[PDB]
Amino acid sequence: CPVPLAHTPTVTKWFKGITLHLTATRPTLLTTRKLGLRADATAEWITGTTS
Amino acid sequence: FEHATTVPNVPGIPYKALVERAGYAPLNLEITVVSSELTPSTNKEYVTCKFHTVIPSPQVKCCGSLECKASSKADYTCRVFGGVYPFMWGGAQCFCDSENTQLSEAYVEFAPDCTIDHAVALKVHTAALKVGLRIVYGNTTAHLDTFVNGVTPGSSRDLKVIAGPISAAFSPFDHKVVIRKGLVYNYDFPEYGAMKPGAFGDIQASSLDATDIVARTDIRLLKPSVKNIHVPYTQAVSGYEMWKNNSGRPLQETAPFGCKIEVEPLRASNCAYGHIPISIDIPDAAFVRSSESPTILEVSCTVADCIYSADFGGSLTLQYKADREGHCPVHSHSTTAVLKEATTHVTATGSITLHFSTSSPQANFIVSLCGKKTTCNAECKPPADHIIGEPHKVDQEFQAAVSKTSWNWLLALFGGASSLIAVGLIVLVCSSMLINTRR
Repeated sequence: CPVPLAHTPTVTKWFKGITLHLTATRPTLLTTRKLGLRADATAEWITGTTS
Repeated sequence: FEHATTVPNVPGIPYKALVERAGYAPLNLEITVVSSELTPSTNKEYVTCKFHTVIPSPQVKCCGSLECKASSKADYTCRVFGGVYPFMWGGAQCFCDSENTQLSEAYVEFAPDCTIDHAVALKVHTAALKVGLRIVYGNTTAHLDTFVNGVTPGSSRDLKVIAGPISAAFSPFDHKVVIRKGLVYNYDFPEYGAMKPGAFGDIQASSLDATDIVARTDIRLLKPSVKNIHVPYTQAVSGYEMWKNNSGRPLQETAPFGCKIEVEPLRASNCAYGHIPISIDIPDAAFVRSSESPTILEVSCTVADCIYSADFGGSLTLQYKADREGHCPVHSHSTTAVLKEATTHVTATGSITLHFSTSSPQANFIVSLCGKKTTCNAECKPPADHIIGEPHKVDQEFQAAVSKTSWNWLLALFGGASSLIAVGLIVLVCSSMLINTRR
């Protein structure tokens, strides 16, 4: 089944941290995890323009 | 002849080592883990999905008793009720005005869609890390696959590669996991037979096609409290679906060390954790005698401007004097630095420029060319970009991360303090000597 690909997130890089600029018209499941010992599992249904 | 080395367990990173075959000219050796395949040991506990309640057509003995006999069906919970006097579309449907006993029946089976919508719970233990290796050494390259148990030789071509055990025991999967549609969730599912009504594991069986279905659903049948024939009943919301609504997110977004979880079989791909001990027997025909290879009489290291970073932000140059042309190996004996290049077609005399990466701002490492050794010493600066698209090609040691200048300042301040306590001892001695010398 085809699924959308919201406009590629414009990443902003800063000291030991990144700012994801986000733009989605419909609920988009942003999920991230740290590759460290702890996974720091994160998931958030992003909507609209945000960061 | 055999060689052995530890290897950082990071996918895609080409680790590099130099094999010093004694009187043979050294040979480059890059160990590259193409992929990793941490396969947990697993067994199917039970299949489960949305239980499809089946209330079979009621049975009626309009003027006599009905047995509430048992049956093997999952949560088979039939009960008998009197005075039913049920009406069908055609009208009354019983022999008697009063003594009409009615048997109501209910049981559950897997819904038809369960063939896809099912999930399987599995206990998992003692996961063994499999790995794909690509080995390049000298003019020869080879690719291999090996279970990193430290026992099995996943030999291929001529490389007698043996690997493991893992420097750290790890598995992303906890001992209880559930697989669904290729997704997987760590979850303390209830044991087989432990069906709880309204929670995950509502209905269970060893196979989805099996008739050997066991279930607990709190199914209860009420009196046919209406003139139209019916079999009113209630039950707990399919615990499986209730779970789905609140399952938590899958391990693909929760497994640590970046390992990408995959199914069929349940396994963890590209895990990045600890280090891998590696030993490699290589056929001596792959090397050459030191007199056949070139060798360098004189060499020196001058480091260009360099950046300590995950990428090859450092660059160095070496002047060399050699007996003849040929491909000398080049490598960094120091653990905190790795060269991008691994071979150089050395001329009789000239210089080479090499790219390297380092995690220590002090570019203080010993480079080697054709086995000769040369010390490099430079101050690398931090990169201008905070984040890059590549993992660090080298780890860092805090003892090595102290800069030559910061290290000098620290040792100078503690040197001062230590000199003041030394002066303390000096004067505590001389104060005794002042008395004892002129008593």
